[PDB]
Amino acid sequence: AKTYDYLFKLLLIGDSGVGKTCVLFRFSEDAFNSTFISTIGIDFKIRTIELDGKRIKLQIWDTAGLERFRTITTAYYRGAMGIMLVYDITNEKSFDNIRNWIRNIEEHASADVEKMILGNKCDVNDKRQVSKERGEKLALDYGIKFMETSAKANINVENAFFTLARDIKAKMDKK
Amino acid sequence: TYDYLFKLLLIGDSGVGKTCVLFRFSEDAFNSTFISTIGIDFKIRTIELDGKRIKLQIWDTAGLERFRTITTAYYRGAMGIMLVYDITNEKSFDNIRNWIRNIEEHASADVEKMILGNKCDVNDKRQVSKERGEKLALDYGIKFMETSAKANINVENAFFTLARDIKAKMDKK
Amino acid sequence: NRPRFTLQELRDVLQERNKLKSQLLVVQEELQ
Amino acid sequence: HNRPRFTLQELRDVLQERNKLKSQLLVVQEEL
Ligand SMILES: Nc1nc2c(ncn2[C@@H]2O[C@H](COP(=O)(O)OP(=O)(O)OP(=O)(O)O)[C@@H](O)[C@H]2O)c(=O)[nH]1
Ligand SMILES: Nc1nc2c(ncn2[C@@H]2O[C@H](COP(=O)(O)OP(=O)(O)OP(=O)(O)O)[C@@H](O)[C@H]2O)c(=O)[nH]1
Ligand SMILES: [Mg+2]
Ligand SMILES: [Mg+2]
Repeated sequence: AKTYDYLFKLLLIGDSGVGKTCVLFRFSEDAFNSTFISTIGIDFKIRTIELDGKRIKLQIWDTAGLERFRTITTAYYRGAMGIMLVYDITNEKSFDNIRNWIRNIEEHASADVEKMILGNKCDVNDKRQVSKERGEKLALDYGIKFMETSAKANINVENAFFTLARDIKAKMDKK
Repeated sequence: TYDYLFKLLLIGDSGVGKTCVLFRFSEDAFNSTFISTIGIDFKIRTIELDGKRIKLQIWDTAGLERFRTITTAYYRGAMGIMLVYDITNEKSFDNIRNWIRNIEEHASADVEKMILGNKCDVNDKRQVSKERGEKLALDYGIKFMETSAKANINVENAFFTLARDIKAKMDKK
Repeated sequence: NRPRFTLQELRDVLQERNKLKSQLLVVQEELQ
Repeated sequence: HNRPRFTLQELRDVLQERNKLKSQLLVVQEEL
């Protein structure tokens, strides 16, 4: 009856407009819509994957980046088992703000939560403002895994979610 | 599957007991906690009349003014409307005339209407005698009942009577 | 505390909520 | 109107209800 062996709660955070909802739409529905519809508060989507012969249900919560929803969104940090911190490689402010999103994680998420930084929109390289090297170095400084992704071109979206789920599972299994 | 779908609406001031009246009808339960309705909600109950299965889609409106635009949208499709006041709150009774005007501005001219004077178990705070509710309803040519969601008085009777009156009108096709 | 969200913001969620309730009731009764 | 009208608690309650219904719906949908 239970359609899974593990259930992982994941969370997407980051500035408004960086592509969190599009990343989830690509992962959960394998599609891309360029029409921007800002997220009201929070939403979630589901996808089940297979790791080590186990069924892993991913319950993925998509937060609004806009400040007016901040209190609504931060209530969902405590239960998260893995958190994607998303910025937009064409928006330097969104990258600068990753440091503040990490602070928000430290303040409200579980101490041991798995984290990953995604530099999204890596298909738009002629409007790139954040070098891949700078993204890698920031992630290195915080000891967090890093990937550049594109919801539009479908680059590293499955890789990001599969990798985060494998890191959650390995920690669970070893304990 | 059903024979007919009757869209009903509950309107009236905040706190008069619209949601508890619906809770009694749909769940046969009552709770004293006040959880004010945010905009609108609905419940479904299917009943049997004259060998026809009637699906009642019952929309439960918020009474506070800040939800007025949200709630009035639902008048247009209503086939029956309960106008609810609180027998312990004369202000809610006086506002029935304003709710009637709201029906006249947004619902069909022939919509079935019924007035409920709710909380009739709280006689130690009563502010509106039963006769005043009866006279108000008579003047508009509509039916009246005193109800109590808490004591289970006239809630089933009110909804079945409203549904039967809608069905009788409709059967005159 | 203070009013913060617009009519359209609340309406959008209310209408999504209503739609899911209707869809839920339908699949529920379809288990006859 | 861009006019603020509804509180944190009001929007949050309806969001919570919407999300809980979405879960209930997904559950009964896969019972098929
Ligand atoms: N070129 C390109 N555009 C993208 C990509 N991902 C998202 N976008 C565009 O960026 C805009 C913002 O995307 P969203 O997913 O809605 O952003 P969000 O982070 O969910 O924003 P909030 O919900 O307001 O926090 C959308 O119009 C997308 O079309 C991408 O990978 N490549
Ligand atoms: N004693 C008594 N209390 C009642 C009765 N009906 C409702 N109440 C109480 O009155 C309060 C208001 O009831 P609600 O049904 O939530 O009021 P409402 O009309 O839906 O109010 P809004 O949603 O704000 O428009 C609650 O505390 C109920 O428990 C009743 O028949 N008798
Ligand atoms: Mg979004
Ligand atoms: Mg109510």
